[PDB]
Amino acid sequence: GAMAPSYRVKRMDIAKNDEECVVNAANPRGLPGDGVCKAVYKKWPESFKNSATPVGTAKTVMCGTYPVIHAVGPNFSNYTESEGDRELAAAYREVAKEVTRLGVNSVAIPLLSTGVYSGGKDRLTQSLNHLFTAMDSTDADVVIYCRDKEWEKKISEAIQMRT
Ligand SMILES: [Cl-]
Ligand SMILES: [Cl-]
Ligand SMILES: [Cl-]
Repeated sequence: GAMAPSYRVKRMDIAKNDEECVVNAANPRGLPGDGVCKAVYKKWPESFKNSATPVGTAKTVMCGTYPVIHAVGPNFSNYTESEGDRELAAAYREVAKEVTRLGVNSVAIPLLSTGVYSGGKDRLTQSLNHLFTAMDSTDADVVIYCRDKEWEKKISEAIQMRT
């Protein structure tokens, strides 16, 4: 565990993270995909061997000894708000189980379902609160990766608000 488990946010490519493992915003079929998923495919392509997994689940594949936790959030184009919310919460609970099982002291994580799976809605708060619900009981240092300066400010504010 981390000596004083923390949350942090950084505005940069999660493929350049300084953590002991990464969470991919995966698609269910293990395809190279778009956005975060494509950056993860480019950096850790070996981790896409048998990475396909259902919506609401996480499957870890090693790249060398570096764990890639493929977490499949719902595409809010396809899911109802209600069902999508349930699956988005579930994907984060499976991420917490994987981070715990791996024994890492740190994890790089994107906000699931906030990009091409957002259904064109702003899901910063929805996605971040499900991240917190899942990860608060873990003792890993969590570093959230985002690309927008205003999302960085909002994520940083939400972290600092809880102390
Ligand atoms: Cl960058
Ligand atoms: Cl997404
Ligand atoms: Cl972002």
